[PDB]
Order: sequence, then C-alpha cells, then structure tokens
Amino acid sequence: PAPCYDPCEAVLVESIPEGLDFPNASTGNPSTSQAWLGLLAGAHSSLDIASFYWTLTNNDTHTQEPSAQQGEEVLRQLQTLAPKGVNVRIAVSKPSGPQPQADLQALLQSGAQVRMVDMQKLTHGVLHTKFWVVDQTHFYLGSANMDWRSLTQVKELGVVMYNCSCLARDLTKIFEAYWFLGQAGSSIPSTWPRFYDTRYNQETPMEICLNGTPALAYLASAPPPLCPSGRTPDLKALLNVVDNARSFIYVAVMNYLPTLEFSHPHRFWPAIDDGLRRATYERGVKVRLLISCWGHSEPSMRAFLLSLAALRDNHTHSDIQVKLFVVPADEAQARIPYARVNHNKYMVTERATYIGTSNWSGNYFTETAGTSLLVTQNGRGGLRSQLEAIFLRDWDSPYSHDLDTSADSVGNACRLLLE
Amino acid sequence: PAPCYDPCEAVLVESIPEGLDFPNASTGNPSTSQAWLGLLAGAHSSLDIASFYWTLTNNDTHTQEPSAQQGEEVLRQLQTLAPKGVNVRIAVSKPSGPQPQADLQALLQSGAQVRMVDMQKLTHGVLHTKFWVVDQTHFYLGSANMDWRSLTQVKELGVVMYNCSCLARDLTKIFEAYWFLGQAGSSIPSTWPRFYDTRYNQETPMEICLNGTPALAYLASAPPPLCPSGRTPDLKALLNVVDNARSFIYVAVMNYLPTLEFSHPHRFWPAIDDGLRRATYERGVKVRLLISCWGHSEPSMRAFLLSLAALRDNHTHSDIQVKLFVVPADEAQARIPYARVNHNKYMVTERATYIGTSNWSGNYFTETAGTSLLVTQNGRGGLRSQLEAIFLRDWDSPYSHDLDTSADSVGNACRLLLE
Ligand SMILES: *[C@@H]1O[C@H](CO)[C@@H](O[C@@H]2O[C@H](CO)[C@@H](O[C@@H]3O[C@H](CO[C@H]4O[C@H](CO)[C@@H](O)[C@H](O)[C@@H]4O)[C@@H](O)[C@H](O[C@H]4O[C@H](CO)[C@@H](O)[C@H](O)[C@@H]4O)[C@@H]3O)[C@H](O)[C@H]2NC(C)=O)[C@H](O)[C@H]1NC(C)=O
Ligand SMILES: *[C@@H]1O[C@H](CO)[C@@H](O[C@@H]2O[C@H](CO)[C@@H](O[C@@H]3O[C@H](CO[C@H]4O[C@H](CO)[C@@H](O)[C@H](O)[C@@H]4O)[C@@H](O)[C@H](O[C@H]4O[C@H](CO)[C@@H](O)[C@H](O)[C@@H]4O)[C@@H]3O)[C@H](O)[C@H]2NC(C)=O)[C@H](O)[C@H]1NC(C)=O
Ligand SMILES: *[C@@H]1O[C@H](CO)[C@@H](O[C@@H]2O[C@H](CO)[C@@H](O[C@@H]3O[C@H](CO)[C@@H](O)[C@H](O)[C@@H]3O)[C@H](O)[C@H]2NC(C)=O)[C@H](O)[C@H]1NC(C)=O
Ligand SMILES: *[C@@H]1O[C@H](CO)[C@@H](O[C@@H]2O[C@H](CO)[C@@H](O[C@@H]3O[C@H](CO)[C@@H](O)[C@H](O)[C@@H]3O)[C@H](O)[C@H]2NC(C)=O)[C@H](O)[C@H]1NC(C)=O
Ligand SMILES: *[C@@H]1O[C@H](CO)[C@@H](O[C@@H]2O[C@H](CO)[C@@H](O)[C@H](O)[C@H]2NC(C)=O)[C@H](O)[C@H]1NC(C)=O
Ligand SMILES: *[C@@H]1O[C@H](CO)[C@@H](O[C@@H]2O[C@H](CO)[C@@H](O)[C@H](O)[C@H]2NC(C)=O)[C@H](O)[C@H]1NC(C)=O
Ligand SMILES: *[C@@H]1O[C@H](CO)[C@@H](O)[C@H](O)[C@H]1NC(C)=O
Ligand SMILES: *[C@@H]1O[C@H](CO)[C@@H](O)[C@H](O)[C@H]1NC(C)=O
Repeated sequence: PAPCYDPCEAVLVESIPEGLDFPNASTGNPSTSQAWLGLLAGAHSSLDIASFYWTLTNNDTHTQEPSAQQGEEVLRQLQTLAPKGVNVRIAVSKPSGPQPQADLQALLQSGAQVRMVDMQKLTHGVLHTKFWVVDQTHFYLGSANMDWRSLTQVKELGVVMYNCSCLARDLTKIFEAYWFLGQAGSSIPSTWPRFYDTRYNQETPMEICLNGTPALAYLASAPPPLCPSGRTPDLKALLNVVDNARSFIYVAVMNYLPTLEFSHPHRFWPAIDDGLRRATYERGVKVRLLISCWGHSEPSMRAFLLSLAALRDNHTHSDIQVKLFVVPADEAQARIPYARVNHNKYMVTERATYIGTSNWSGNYFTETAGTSLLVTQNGRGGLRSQLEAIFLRDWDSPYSHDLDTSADSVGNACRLLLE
Repeated sequence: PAPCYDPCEAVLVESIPEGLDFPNASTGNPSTSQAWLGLLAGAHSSLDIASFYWTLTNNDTHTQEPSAQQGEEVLRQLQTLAPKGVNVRIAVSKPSGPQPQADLQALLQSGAQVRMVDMQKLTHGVLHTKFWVVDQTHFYLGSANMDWRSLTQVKELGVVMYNCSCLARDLTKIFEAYWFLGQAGSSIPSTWPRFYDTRYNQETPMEICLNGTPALAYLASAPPPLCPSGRTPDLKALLNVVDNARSFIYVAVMNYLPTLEFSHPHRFWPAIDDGLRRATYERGVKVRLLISCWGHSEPSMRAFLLSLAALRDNHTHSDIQVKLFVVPADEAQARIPYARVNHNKYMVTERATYIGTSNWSGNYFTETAGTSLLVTQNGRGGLRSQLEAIFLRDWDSPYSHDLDTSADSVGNACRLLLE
C-alpha cells in the first residue's frame, strides 16, 4: 500500500503497584496515569475510549483508600473535555447486573456520548478491549481498565504510540464497529461495509517510522463476527508470531487455558497449546511462560501448565519453563477487591512484538472482543528490546515463583500452588 | 451391503514369556504357537503371510537357547505345505542391510513364493504388518513376528478369527496390495483398481455372527498411498474409537510418540495426543495407558508421557493414568537380543475393540504399512469383555509400574525410568 511518513514514537507504559520495588532501576518507564493525564491534556479534537467497566472513584468500589486520587484525577479531567468541544465517545460493555454507573453518568451530563454494547447477545461474550484514540493522532493500547486500582494497585503494561496518524486511524475503524453495535437494536451485518474495512493486515502490514527506524505494524481484532475481510483475526496474528520464532518466545499473560471457558460441556481448545509445543520440539525455540496467580484464578489452570512444563529434558531437546507471578498483598491491600494481580498480556520473540488486551483462553478469540498490536522491526534495539527487558525484569524477580512453590511462601493467596 | 452368515468365531491368542506368571489363572488363552500350529495343520488350499522379518531358528539369531524349538517347529511345518499343494505366498519387508535369509530360502526351495517389498522407496517406510490368511477362511491378526523369540521370549497378543470367510477375504485384498508392490519395478498406482477396493469401511462395516451374537467389523490399513477409496485409513479408525468412547479407554501399546520419528527435523504429531486429551476433558472418560519399556525404548518418550499424566486432578475432572510394563529378564534371557518386551498393540473401550499391528508413532500411519481390526458388539460379554479382562490383568500386575518408579526396581533395563 502507501507508507506512513508520520514520526511515530512508541512508549511502553506500565503501572507498578504500591509495594512492588525492582532494585534494577534501569528501565524507567512512565506510569499509565502519567501517560493518560498527558494524553487528556493535549486532547483538542476527539477522544474515543473502549472500556470494560468504569470504577474510577471510591464510590463504586465502596472503599476509603487514599490510593484512588490518581483514578479520581483522571475522571476530573475527563469531565472537562466536553466543555472545550472535544467529541468524547465511549463504548462500554453492558453490565450483567443492575450495577449503577456513577462515573458514566458523570460524563453523560458533561457532554460525552456513552453507548453500552450487548456482547452477550451479539457474540455471547463481553467487550474486553481497552484502548484510547486521542485526536486520531495518539492512541493507547494496553490492559488497563478504567479503574483507580488499575493505576496504583495492580500491575499492567500498555503502549502509547504518539504522533502516528496512520496507525491511530486504523484503530478508529475497530472502535467504529463497537460504536455501530452500541446502537440499540443493531445486529452484526453479514458483511461489514467498506467503512470498517482495512488494508493493513498480516500479509501486508503498514510501514511506519518507529523512532526513525522503519518498522512494520498491523492491528488484529476479535471476535471474527466483527472482523471485516481485511482485518487479521487475533488468533491468526498470535499464532503467526509463535510460528515465525526461531530463538525464543517470551509470554506474560494473566490466564492461560487451552479450553473454551464458561462454555459447557468443557470444550478443549488446543490452538495456542499446539503452537508452543511445535516451537520447542520442531525448532530450538526456548519458551518462557509467566502466568499471574491470585485468589480468583481458575484452579483448573494448574493441570494444563504442569502438562506444558513437563516437556523439558536433554532427550527431547525442548525448553519450556513456566513461572507464576504473584503480587504480594498486606491486610490493607487485601481489603480492596480485585486489587493485587499482574494484568500484563503480551508476547516477545527474537524478531516480533505482540501486545494484546485479551487473555489466552478460548473465548477471548471466538466470542469476546479484543485487540492486539503487532510490531516487527529490523535490527537490534527499538520497541522489542525494551519489551524484552521488561519480561526479564519480571522473570528474574522475587515475585515470580516456580509451579512447585508452597502457596504460603508467596505474599498473596495463590490458588494454583499446592499447600 | 450384504451380511455374512459364516459362523465366525474369534479367539484371543497371546504369547507369555518364560518366567511371567499371573496368579489370577482365570483367562486361559491359547498361545500363538498353539494357534499357528493348528492353523498350519488344517491348511489345504492356500496360505498368505505378511511378515516383517524371518528369524524362526537359532541360526539367524546365532544363539543356542533351547527356547527356539517352538519357532523351529513352525518352520518345519511351513516346509511341508508346498509339497501338499498349498499355495504359500509370503510378503516380507526387504532388509536394509545384506542380511542372509536362511528361513526364506528354506521355504523357497520347498515350493513357496517369496516377494520382498521395497517400502523404503514406495512410501519411505517399512512393512510392519503381520497377519495370516489360511484357505481364505481363517486369519490371524496380531503383533507376532516370525521369530522364535515371539513365541517364548516376548509377550504379545493377537486374534485368530475362525470360519470367517467374508472377513478373511477382505484381509486378502490388503495382502494383494503388498503382493502387487512386491513385484520388481512396480510403483504405487494413482488409483487402485476395483480388485483391491473394499465395501466394508468405517461408515458401513460388515455384519457377522461372532459366536452367534451379531457384530460389526471392518479392517483399517496404512499407509494412505496403499489404501483404496473404500478402505478406512488406520488413523481415522483409531481416532473414531477414541471419539466415540463415553466410559473408559484402555490402551496397551509398546511405543507412544506424538512425533514423526526418524523424519528430521523433529516433526510434531499431535493426532492421537489431542484425541486422548479431548476424551478426558470434554467427556468423563477415564484413560489408562500401558506402555512397554526396554533397553531399546526411545528415551525421548518419557517427556511426552509425563505431559499426559499431568492432566489428572479434581479441578479439571480428568483421569489419565500412565504405567510402564517391564518384562523381567535374568542373565540367560538378557543374552538373547530383542527378547524381553511387551509387544501388544491394542485399544479397548466400553463399546469398541481395536487390535492393531503398528505402534502409535507418527510414521506408522503415514509411511509404514500396518493393519488393524475393529470389532464392535452390542451387549455385554463377547470379544470386548475378554480383551478388557486381559488389560486389567496387565494393569494390576507386578510387572506394571508407575512413571516415578526407580529404574533399578524393575527387572529389565528400562530407559524411561530415572535412577
Ligand atoms: C522512542 O521515542 C519515545 C519518545 O521519546 C521514547 O519514550 C521515552 O522513553 C524514555 C525511556 O523509557 C522515557 O524516559 C524515562 O521516563 C521515566 C518516566 O518519566 C517520569 O519519571 C518521573 C516519575 O516520577 C517523573 O518525575 C518525570 O517527570 C517523568 O514524568 C523516568 O522514570 C526515566 O528516568 C528513570 O530511568 C532512567 C533509566 O531508564 C534513569 O537513568 C533515571 O535516573 C530515572 O531513574 C526516564 O527519564 C521518556 O519519558 C519517554 N518519552 C515520552 C515522551 O514519554 C521511547 O523510549 C523511544 N524508543 C526507544 C526504543 O528508544
Ligand atoms: C468364541 O468361540 C471360540 C471358539 O470356541 C472361543 O475360543 C475358545 O476360548 C476358550 C477360552 O479362552 C479356550 O479355552 C481355553 O483354552 C486354553 C488354551 O488351550 C490349551 O490349553 C493347554 C495349554 O497347555 C493345552 O494343554 C490344551 O490342550 C489347550 O490346547 C486353556 O488354557 C484354558 O483352560 C485354562 O483356563 C480356564 C479358564 O479360562 C481354566 O478353567 C482351566 O482349568 C485352565 O486353567 C481354556 O480351556 C478355547 O480353546 C477356545 N477355542 C478355540 C477353538 O481355540 C471364544 O472364547 C468364544 N468367545 C467368547 C466371548 O466366549
Ligand atoms: C509529537 O509531535 C509534536 C509536534 O512536533 C511534538 O511537539 C513538539 O515537541 C518539541 C520537543 O519538546 C517541541 O520543541 C520545543 O519547543 C520549545 C518552545 O515551545 C523549546 O523551548 C524547546 O527547546 C523545544 O525545542 C515543540 O515545540 C513541540 N511542538 C508542538 C507543536 O507542540 C511532540 O513532542 C511529539 N510527541 C512526542 C512524544 O515527542
Ligand atoms: C469351523 O467350522 C468347522 C466345520 O464345522 C468346525 O469343525 C467341526 O468341529 C466340530 C466340533 O468338534 C466337529 O464335531 C465333532 O465331530 C466328531 C466326529 O468327527 C465327534 O466325535 C465330536 O463329538 C464332534 O461332534 C466336526 O466334525 C467338525 N467338522 C469338520 C468338517 O471338521 C470347526 O470346529 C470350526 N472352528 C472352530 C474354531 O470351532
Ligand atoms: C540438559 O543438559 C544440560 C547439560 O548437561 C543440563 O545442564 C546441567 O546438567 C548437569 C548434569 O546433567 C547438572 O549438574 C547441572 O546442574 C545442569 N545445569 C543447569 C543450568 O541446568 C540440563 O540440566 C539438562 N536438562 C535440561 C532440561 O536442560
Ligand atoms: C479427586 O477427588 C477424590 C475424592 O476426594 C480423591 O480421592 C481421595 O481423596 C482423598 C482426599 O482428597 C485422599 O485422602 C484419598 O486417598 C483419595 N483416594 C483415592 C483412591 O485417590 C482424589 O485423590 C482426587 N484426585 C484425583 C486425581 O482423583
Ligand atoms: C462520592 O462522590 C461524592 C461527590 O462526587 C463525594 O462525597 C466523594 O468523593 C465520594 N464518597 C462519598 C461517601 O460521597
Ligand atoms: C542351523 O541349521 C542346521 C540345519 O538346518 C543345523 O545344524 C542347526 O539346526 C542350526 N545350527 C547350526 C550350528 O548348524
């Protein structure tokens, strides 16, 4: 197609929970709150937000923790955009129960437009996607929800791509699909119109200038019902990175189940499981898996992880290591619900970078909405090296433990560890 | 199609090595030597044998063990059929090296016809199939080679189906394929003629009278190049039994590798591996795997077995147990090469019976020749119950050990056990 001449600059943003300290103070990345506040300050034309839920203040959480100031500050700034003329459009998954939306109603009276999307009817899933589009020039893609706990209590990772007009405009078309479906009584068309179609797929990714160095990038979405003809499915993009890896594969995802969860009877789903086994056996690829464990983790997830870590010995010449990332929690942090977990969902190889917003279960690629960014770059350094250094910081950390560790040793209440 | 009115009677024959004693003397099945000698005594019209190799006497083994008398007796009887007018046709895989054939030349001068089939060129494999066809009325299908060690030193299992003219004639067409390929300069046709075509596939198995009770049976062969249009591939038949099981799956096979062995680079082959994982997860099927370990077992096979036995806990509600069958060997038995192993290759479910002649690796269904018999029967009892009782005798035996057993404990030299 046509190349993008915009001076695209990519910044890796992550939120470090209070109490998590890394002695190797060498990465130094901006926090999600700092990036969000900077994005809101420079917004003057439009702002498109796709979110799972809105719990940006202490009222919805029904708590009195003083760590919600950063979350409240974002909400305070969001209420000032509409008066200045910024077209704020928010797509939020419709809650299952009758939960009041104090934050969304606050923005509704300010002048924003909020639309609830019934994923449970259209695709029998939810809207797990999380991204921003500011002025169609800068976009944020990551795992951070609209929580005050997502900025100070949980550990996350996202990417803010500045001054990339061509790439942000591609993300808008994904948001246009949710905006169209948010309309009451609107069903999924058999074929999407050209408006939502894209020409930058896996086969022909777009060419950008990431910090000067040329690179190839393309966006992959889910579920298929919503993907137009030119959009690469998220599972296909995920498997392509695993198939093309030749040296190593680094995966840090909160949950990994090779099963269609919720759907009963238990459906087996060996899509990503087979890709990892092929990589380590057929090729000399070393695979490192970093999974997050907390009180609400599925206990069935351990059996499928022990079945994967078993394939590592001299005879088979395979190398799979599985480690659990447990965020320590004291009594004060334990009182906050859904507050101490590692939320990062991304994959790093020796040649490609994958950053997604959906877990690695079966429903997140067939029923649940989601979006992932795939950037490849020639030569050493760049975004891939920065992301690789983050993974190694987590891997060689006191908060990452093996699968045979006693559950008392870790700071939190891990359900995947025996005794 | 048309049903078979022949009074088909099926007998399970197995060879028990010297020194192997089962206190539960309740099965009582005839030995392979007894069945073979009875088959040869009643042969008057024809005899078709498909074999891997011929080592029926002490000369080829270059040993002086007195346990080869049974093997020599079979060879002595085989030399008398041709004088009586029996048309003896033998298909034997061509040896890789220049190994002399003392047994085959002995039969050649008697009047038999011996043809060597170059599987290493036609399908880049070997002729691992093992079956007999006596007078086109009685056929033996099993794992027993033409060894004197296959009758007294190794443990095997086969089925002799008496008075089944319709079923034996179906097995002849498989032998006709090897006979056609045994001709020098004969290549695999693109489409087999009608002569080798069959009408009793998995979709429409033939109806027989197994000991009076009606039953459905069909033969499955390999590799596909040799399977005509109407012949069910062996892998498809094997996977159908696993897919249709609802209560339990009992598997006793010498080697189980989800990889295309020999073929390099290491090719992954999760065909049967995925079927077993689906059965235990999606359904409440209990899977029991009995693998044979000896000095020549592939050490890489342990990692793929530990990766399968890991999927068994309350949370996942799965039940996979893997055990190793080790035939004890003293100093005298150790001196005999390739002499102390469990050679049985069969699968038992709650509704179907599978008896095959090929291991469960990747090459035995794509390159290597092989044949399997699939018999299903309504109601309790019959062949399936007899085969199930054999498996439980092996499972609850002192010669079957778990994967964590020390390698010194077992009587033989097992390469799959640590320390
Ligand atoms: C492509 O181009 C983009 C745009 O320039 C680059 O993005 C920059 O990345 C660098 C490095 O990650 C960023 O610099 C770092 O910022 C961190 C966070 O900034 C805040 O830090 C404190 C936190 O309280 C605030 O007080 C402060 O005002 C900032 O708002 C800093 O913490 C980092 O400093 C720490 O780490 C370094 C080592 O990394 C130590 O040497 C320091 O002493 C200190 O401990 C650091 O300054 C920069 O902010 C990003 N730019 C933007 C606009 O966000 C991409 O990195 C680039 N791509 C590549 C591959 O180079
Ligand atoms: C469908 O129809 C066929 C045809 O009849 C049946 O096949 C018969 O199966 C039975 C049971 O397996 C066979 O009977 C058994 O034979 C064993 C081996 O026979 C030899 O045994 C000794 C070994 O040295 C020789 O001396 C002897 O002369 C035989 O040549 C015996 O060992 C068995 O006896 C032992 O076990 C039983 C318990 O099983 C004990 O009670 C005994 O005391 C003893 O310990 C037994 O006699 C029979 O031979 C088979 N027939 C043929 C023609 O081979 C199928 O079983 C049938 N299908 C079903 C489902 O019933
Ligand atoms: C995305 O593109 C915009 C547009 O170029 C970038 O903004 C520009 O950033 C530079 C760097 O700070 C600014 O230069 C500075 O100007 C001040 C005077 O205002 C001067 O004192 C400094 O020494 C420096 O030269 C530039 O003014 C600014 N332009 C605009 C219109 O804001 C922006 O930085 C880019 N995004 C990222 C993440 O870099
Ligand atoms: C396969 O079919 C043949 C043909 O029927 C079976 O052979 C028959 O077996 C019966 C049972 O032993 C024989 O009956 C016996 O006859 C003798 C006299 O010879 C008698 O003294 C016995 O009391 C008994 O009645 C029958 O003669 C025999 N027929 C032939 C032609 O051999 C054979 O048994 C069947 N196969 C199997 C495994 O059963
Ligand atoms: C694969 O082989 C390597 C090299 O032998 C093993 O690495 C060392 O092995 C020796 C003995 O085999 C141990 O004493 C060392 O502790 C091992 N070092 C490390 C860093 O592991 C390795 O253990 C073997 N197995 C695997 C799964 O790599
Ligand atoms: C699955 O649950 C069953 C029932 O609780 C377990 O069976 C017994 O479990 C208790 C405690 O959980 C043990 O003390 C017994 O020794 C178990 N009996 C047997 C025969 O195992 C069973 O262990 C659990 N796990 C699996 C894989 O079945
Ligand atoms: C809820 O919001 C109100 C006003 O926005 C304020 O009182 C406070 O921030 C929250 N808590 C309570 C108890 O009202
Ligand atoms: C080989 O066969 C011959 C004759 O068949 C006989 O001597 C014996 O059975 C075997 N062994 C030796 C040493 O010849």
